[PDB]
Amino acid sequence: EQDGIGEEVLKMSTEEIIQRTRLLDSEIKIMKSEVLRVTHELQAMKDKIK
Amino acid sequence: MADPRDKALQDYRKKLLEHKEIDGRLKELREQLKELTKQYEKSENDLKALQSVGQIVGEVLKQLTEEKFIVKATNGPRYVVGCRRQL
Repeated sequence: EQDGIGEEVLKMSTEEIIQRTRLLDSEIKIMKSEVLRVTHELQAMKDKIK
Repeated sequence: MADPRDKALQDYRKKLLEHKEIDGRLKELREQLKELTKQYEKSENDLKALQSVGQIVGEVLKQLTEEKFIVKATNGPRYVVGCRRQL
């Protein structure tokens, strides 16, 4: 976490405005899609196992 | 005026907290998948094993021809029976 703190401190504008926000948005979208797919598959497989 | 460094640090902390929460949700889902994969494998194996019939156990008394044997079931009766080809 020291590297992250140093980055967010030294580079307040060159990373937060463009890099951090876009990386976080892409990650959150990818994990949301993954969670939705996993939930659908889990529901179908649970119906099958019932 | 709040410092831009402080604003960036607070935003990073909030984003990290949200990422940790979603990672906890993903870990719960991964544990669910791990358990349910084995549970479904076991259920499928049980369903497959249900549709299997046994086999009478007997003793061979004599071979009459290539495809004809005299077999005595442990029950008592004696039968003339065939033999599976690749045996």
